[PDB]
Amino acid sequence: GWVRPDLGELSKVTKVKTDRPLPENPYHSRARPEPNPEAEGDLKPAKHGSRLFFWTM
Amino acid sequence: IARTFYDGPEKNYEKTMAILQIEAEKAELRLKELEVRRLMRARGDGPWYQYPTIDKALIDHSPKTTPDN
Ligand SMILES: CCCCCCCCCCCCCCCCC[C@@H](O)O[C@H](CO[C@H](O)CCCCCCCCCCCCCCC)COP(=O)(O)OCC[N+](C)(C)C
Repeated sequence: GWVRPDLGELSKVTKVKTDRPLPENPYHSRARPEPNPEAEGDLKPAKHGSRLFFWTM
Repeated sequence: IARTFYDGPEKNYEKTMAILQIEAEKAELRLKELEVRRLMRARGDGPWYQYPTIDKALIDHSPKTTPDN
């Protein structure tokens, strides 16, 4: 009582039910380094302007 | 002559104090900026001197025709 599969059937993506737990970290990755914190705050005008040599602004 | 052409000494005195304060603040700011630049270039933990790295959004996280990638 076997029926030969038709065209396009054996190439289907099928779901499979298993009791095997999903691996937590299959890549064996380490802890990623902490990034630079942020750029937080409100922009204020430069103190005494450019401060380049003799320029006052 | 003093009344027509010149002012009192208090004006020049306090203007000199204001100028001195501004210049001293500028000097301390320049030294602080130099130190901050040195530290940021040495460590790289600050906003400055952040050289680009490869964007991780380009990585394709899909099955790769081989289980071991
Ligand atoms: C009773 C007197 C007896 C003796 C007489 C003594 C003669 C002295 C006169 C000679 C004056 C010398 C020139 C020095 C002028 C100083 C310029 C400047 O420093 O003063 C300005 C003051 O402005 C004055 O009005 C200056 C006017 C003088 C202009 C000189 C021009 C003379 C040339 C005449 C040539 C003849 C013309 C005809 C051609 C045929 C400052 O501006 P300002 O920041 O606001 O004032 C600050 C002081 N305040 C606030 C207290 C007022």
